[PDB]
Amino acid sequence: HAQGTFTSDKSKYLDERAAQDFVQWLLDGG
Amino acid sequence: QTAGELYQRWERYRRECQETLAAAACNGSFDMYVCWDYAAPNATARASCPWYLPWHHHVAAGFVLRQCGSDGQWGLWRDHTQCENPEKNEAFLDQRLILERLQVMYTVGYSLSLATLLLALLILSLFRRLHCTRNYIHINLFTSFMLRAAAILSRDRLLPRPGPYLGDQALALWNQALAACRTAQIVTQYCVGANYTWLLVEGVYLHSLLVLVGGSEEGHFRYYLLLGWGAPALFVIPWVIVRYLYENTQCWERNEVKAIWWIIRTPILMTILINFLIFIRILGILLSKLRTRQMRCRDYRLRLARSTLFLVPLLGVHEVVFAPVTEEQARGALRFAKLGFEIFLSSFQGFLVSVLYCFINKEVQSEIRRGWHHCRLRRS
Amino acid sequence: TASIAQARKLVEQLKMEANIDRIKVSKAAADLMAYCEAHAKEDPLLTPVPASENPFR
Amino acid sequence: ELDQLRQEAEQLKNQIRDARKACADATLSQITNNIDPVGRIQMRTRRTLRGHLAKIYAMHWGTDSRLLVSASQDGKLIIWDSYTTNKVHAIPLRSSWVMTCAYAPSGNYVACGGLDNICSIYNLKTREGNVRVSRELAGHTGYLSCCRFLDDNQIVTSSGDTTCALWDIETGQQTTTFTGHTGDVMSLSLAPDTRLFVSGACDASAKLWDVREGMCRQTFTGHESDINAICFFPNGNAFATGSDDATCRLFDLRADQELMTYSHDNIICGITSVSFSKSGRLLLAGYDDFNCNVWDALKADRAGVLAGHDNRVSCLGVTDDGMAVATGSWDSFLKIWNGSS
Amino acid sequence: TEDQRNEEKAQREANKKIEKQLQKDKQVYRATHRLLLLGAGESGKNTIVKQMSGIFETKFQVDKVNFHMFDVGAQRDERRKWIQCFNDVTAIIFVVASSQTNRLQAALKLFDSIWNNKWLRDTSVILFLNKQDLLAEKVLAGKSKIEDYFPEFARYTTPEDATPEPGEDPRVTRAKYFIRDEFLRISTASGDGRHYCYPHFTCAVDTENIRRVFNDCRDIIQRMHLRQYELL
Amino acid sequence: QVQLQESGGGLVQPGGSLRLSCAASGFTFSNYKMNWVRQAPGKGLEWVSDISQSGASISYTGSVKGRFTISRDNAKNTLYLQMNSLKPEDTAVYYCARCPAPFTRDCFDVTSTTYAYRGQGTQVTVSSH
Ligand SMILES: CC(C)CCC[C@@H](C)[C@H]1CC[C@H]2[C@@H]3CC=C4C[C@@H](O)CC[C@]4(C)[C@H]3CC[C@]12C
Ligand SMILES: CC(C)CCC[C@@H](C)[C@H]1CC[C@H]2[C@@H]3CC=C4C[C@@H](O)CC[C@]4(C)[C@H]3CC[C@]12C
Ligand SMILES: CC(C)CCC[C@@H](C)[C@H]1CC[C@H]2[C@@H]3CC=C4C[C@@H](O)CC[C@]4(C)[C@H]3CC[C@]12C
Ligand SMILES: CC(C)CCC[C@@H](C)[C@H]1CC[C@H]2[C@@H]3CC=C4C[C@@H](O)CC[C@]4(C)[C@H]3CC[C@]12C
Ligand SMILES: CC(C)CCC[C@@H](C)[C@H]1CC[C@H]2[C@@H]3CC=C4C[C@@H](O)CC[C@]4(C)[C@H]3CC[C@]12C
Ligand SMILES: CC(C)CCC[C@@H](C)[C@H]1CC[C@H]2[C@@H]3CC=C4C[C@@H](O)CC[C@]4(C)[C@H]3CC[C@]12C
Ligand SMILES: CC(C)CCC[C@@H](C)[C@H]1CC[C@H]2[C@@H]3CC=C4C[C@@H](O)CC[C@]4(C)[C@H]3CC[C@]12C
Ligand SMILES: *C(=O)CC[C@H](N)C(=O)O
Repeated sequence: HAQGTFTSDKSKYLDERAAQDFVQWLLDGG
Repeated sequence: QTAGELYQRWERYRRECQETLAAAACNGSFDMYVCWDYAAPNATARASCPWYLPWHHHVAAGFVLRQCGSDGQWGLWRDHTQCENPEKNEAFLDQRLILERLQVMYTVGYSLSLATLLLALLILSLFRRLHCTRNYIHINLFTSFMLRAAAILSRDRLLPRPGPYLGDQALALWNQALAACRTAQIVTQYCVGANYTWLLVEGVYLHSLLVLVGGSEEGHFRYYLLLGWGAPALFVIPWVIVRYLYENTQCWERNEVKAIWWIIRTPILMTILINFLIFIRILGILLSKLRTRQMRCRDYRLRLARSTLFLVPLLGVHEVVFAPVTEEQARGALRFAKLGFEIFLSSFQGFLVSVLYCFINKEVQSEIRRGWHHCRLRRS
Repeated sequence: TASIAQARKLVEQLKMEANIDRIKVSKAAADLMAYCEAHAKEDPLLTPVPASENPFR
Repeated sequence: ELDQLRQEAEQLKNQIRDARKACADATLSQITNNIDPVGRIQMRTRRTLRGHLAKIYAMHWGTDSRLLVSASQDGKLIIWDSYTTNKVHAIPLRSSWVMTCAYAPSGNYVACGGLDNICSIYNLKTREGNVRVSRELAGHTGYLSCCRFLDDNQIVTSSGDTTCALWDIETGQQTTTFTGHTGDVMSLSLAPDTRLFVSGACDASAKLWDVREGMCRQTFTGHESDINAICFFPNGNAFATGSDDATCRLFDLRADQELMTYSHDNIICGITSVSFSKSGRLLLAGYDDFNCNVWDALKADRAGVLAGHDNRVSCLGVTDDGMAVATGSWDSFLKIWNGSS
Repeated sequence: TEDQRNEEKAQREANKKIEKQLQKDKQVYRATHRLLLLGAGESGKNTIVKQMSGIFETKFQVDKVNFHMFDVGAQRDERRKWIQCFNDVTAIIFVVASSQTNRLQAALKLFDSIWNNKWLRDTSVILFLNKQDLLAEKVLAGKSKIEDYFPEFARYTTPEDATPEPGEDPRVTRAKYFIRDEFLRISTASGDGRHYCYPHFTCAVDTENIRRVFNDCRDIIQRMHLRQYELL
Repeated sequence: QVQLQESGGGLVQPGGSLRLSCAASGFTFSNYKMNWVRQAPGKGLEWVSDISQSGASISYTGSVKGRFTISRDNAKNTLYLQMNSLKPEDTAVYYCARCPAPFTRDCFDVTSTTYAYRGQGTQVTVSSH
């Protein structure tokens, strides 16, 4: 089923971009 | 591998670094990224990659470099290349642009399909001349597409959006949002199963009308209805039991374990394959009877192409085309573009089926024209 | 033959149908008008029955 | 031999035409110009009967205006209750094709007839509660088209062999026969006093038959095509005929010529069933083009329309008290219509 | 009133029993196919009656498929009124012989009158042409019985898509497919009717006739369902 | 009353010429497809030729195809048949017949024994002597 794979990919992408933005902010510091 | 687990692991690592500095040259500290121990002067101190990173299994041998000078002060520069995600983030931004555009696209498509299926269902229900078994299974198919649209919209709306902008720690667990997400996910999977199962039911019913010798279809109509609603429960309920017992997440949308997703993809692809075989046999019978008449050389091929375009959205033949594609090929960038066309076809399939079976149909136009003629005769 | 017998039967039938008493059109038409005018009130289709007395309502 | 008989027949027909021209005193429309018109008649469907599978060919009301018998081509004869839409009786038929049905004025007997050339009379006096063939009647060679009860012992029957018959139900033989037609005798209508009756046939002429004497008194030749239906005006003095040329014609017995022609330019389809109202002011004609029309019998204007059938209207019937109008069509539905105010 | 309630309850019970009987008869009525065996006259249709009152009924089942075939017996020759009662049959089996007054032309006019009827537009006609051996003996005799009656037979060639039976005079085959093309021209010239014609050449004694009727009725039913599903 | 009156015929020579008229009274002439029936001495009825309402659809029996000429006149209310180059096998009784239903293409029982709308007919003898 295509759309479930789509939603799973979007959720994984959101988790990954939240992780990258969190690591970026931590590197920035302050 | 969620965001709330990331905040919890970061808070646990911060508490561990605070306890390490309380239990404990360049004075090591917590600079919000990794915990630095006491460092000897004039040395390139190395820290391990911290365990709260989601990709720590791949960078477990990496080291963060930082220079400690001879005066006891930390250096300004810091090297963190060995803990970096190798995949470039700008392509992820293009992916987010693609995902947002396609999601607005199928949102508008599901809204238009929902309105058109509402109108078609009201037209079929209202008129008393059109109460036929064929129109009964069209009503069941339209109801299943309508429940599909409603379930997907509810699942999309009730899903909790990530919160990176918040920054500060928040209660990731919700006693309402997560339960609504699980309920909408179960209803969405049941409606997808009902959609494909009623496509199978209508394919088997047309196969029974064409091929079988003349046995009465009134007696075993209940079997078609029972198969149509029984099969989604049949493969959804063990999926719910496996998602409860083995792999439980905040929502059941992420397919971390593929084996739980094979029992969803198997009764759908089996259904699509059986509908494709019935599609082949119906086209063979129709080609034989249409070739038998032989009006003109261009007209029979033109009517065959017209009937093929008429019959492909009925049985899900385009879903065959996306069936061979492996996960290895899916990892390729081209699949992101391919998903847009596939979701476009799937989302507008309900609209095309509704329009073809309501507006295009001559009998429905006749009935509506007669009813409008009676209304204009009553008004005038 | 049968044809001459059929023709004689037709001639005898026309002789039977010819010597009949005939009334003028206006008198019988006025009688039909009088019947329609006299029985106009009792007719349920010409004069519609109220909903209480109507069994189909 | 043939020449003198044909010339004598032509002279007698010219004498009858000259007598009809001389007796033409006035015109019915010219003296009914000073009549208030009926106006628009809007009738609504009160009940809808859905028991038959095959097309419904004929119906007949009861004398209590309560029960109605309907015949279908699948071999089913259903006695309906008109108020509660309940099927009082369902009767299987020996012959699949039925072209006529009738209900006795006493209420005990129900007749049917079709292509089997046999009129089957069923009795409802059975103590078991099951219907049975009370008597079959087989004396016609052509197909059976119309039958109506005089009483429990006699029945007038129309067939397609250019003959009509009066049968004694007790003995089972024809009491008398009527031989005056050159075409298929489509329908008959009994007078209210049951002294005379009329027969409409495919020879574009209607006959006034006498029961006791056995010969036809009056012959009416005013139609162009086959006459399908016939019915009496409620006094017994006039009668209306519908034909395949999309024209109804109201004939008079004492004037011995046609009174009125009901025709419209846009209507080109045939006529299947005509029937008057209780008073006789409204003529209810079931046409072939999927609807019925309510004509004013005095003004010759379409007072109403009854477009409620998907398929052509086969039969039409009016109750004796005039309360409701039931139309049976070939879409396996019975529509009961009544006026509202 | 308790008496009205008791009478209404008994009437509802009788209505439920009659509805159960009608639902038991509905599958029996809708499963069974109906055939009208109609012939122009002395065509040997009694052979079809033996192999395959006013009306005669023949009951035969093939592969648990029930057929009622109705032969018109003692009826008047004026056909224009009762034939409408055969609008709802599954097929009209029109059987005429290819071999006093000319019979082929009256057969063509009768087939044209059946075909161009507005109520018979839905009903399809299966065509049978009997007496092929008598037609073959008539052609081999040398007497002109189709050039005199039909002038188009002189300027006529045998069709290429036609499959001739081996062991026959090609003049006999030419006359057979000439009559077949006459019936196809009469059936084709209308066009507006939603029905199809099935020509079949049959000898005096044949076995395959029931199989041909079964295949043609299955074709009519499948074309009707494809027409209802708008594929045709 | 629907009546049809035939006129013309009699004794003719083989290969000669003849004209037949059919007067129609009692109906609207322009709305009915009409046709011709012949009866040979010692034979039954058979169809000859027809004409539609407007006069476009014209068909013949193939034994006389190309030899006869049918023509209707709605204003003068008369059907006409022109017959030239006759044969001795064409001696018959001729019947001007009308199809029973208006506004239809089909004619069911024109060639029937006791059809009620055909005319009385005329005698044509094409004997050589
Ligand atoms: C009948 C069907 C074919 C109509 C389809 C209309 C589609 C093609 C149109 C209508 C609405 C449009 C969207 C409207 C708004 C946005 C937000 C913008 O930031 C990106 C483009 C995007 C996402 C558009 C993409 C194209 C779009 C989805
Ligand atoms: C979320 C899921 C469980 C909702 C399921 C709703 C089901 C139980 C309801 C909704 C639509 C309903 C159908 C609506 C229309 C018809 C056609 C009628 O002639 C037979 C009943 C039938 C077939 C109904 C059966 C029950 C039905 C299928
Ligand atoms: C017609 C609609 C309302 C039917 C919805 C069925 C809902 C109410 C039922 C069916 C399956 C059930 C779920 C089964 C499993 C779980 C996992 C458990 O850890 C939390 C409760 C939860 C999430 C249940 C909540 C209620 C639930 C979602
Ligand atoms: C939950 C899913 C897997 C249930 C699927 C049920 C399938 C496998 C069953 C149910 C109805 C069955 C069909 C019923 C009738 C016919 C017609 C026969 O001439 C060929 C087999 C065929 C086509 C059957 C094939 C198998 C079938 C399609
Ligand atoms: C009983 C009904 C629900 C059908 C159930 C089908 C199940 C039992 C079958 C169909 C698809 C199969 C899966 C197909 C592919 C794989 C990947 C392989 O590397 C491990 C086994 C695994 C994961 C299979 C496990 C068993 C499986 C899930
Ligand atoms: C598959 C969908 C998406 C596109 C369909 C393309 C059409 C035009 C092509 C591709 C597959 C082809 C069919 C393949 C198999 C058969 C069975 C054979 O006995 C008759 C021809 C027939 C029926 C072909 C007709 C034309 C066809 C249907
Ligand atoms: C993006 C939109 C435009 C896609 C629309 C696809 C459908 C609805 C369109 C595309 C092809 C169209 C068909 C093209 C040709 C014909 C033949 C004509 O005699 C009847 C209409 C009919 C059958 C059209 C119906 C509507 C149709 C099927
Ligand atoms: C996914 O990121 C969805 C966000 C978007 N605003 C929407 O469609 O709701």
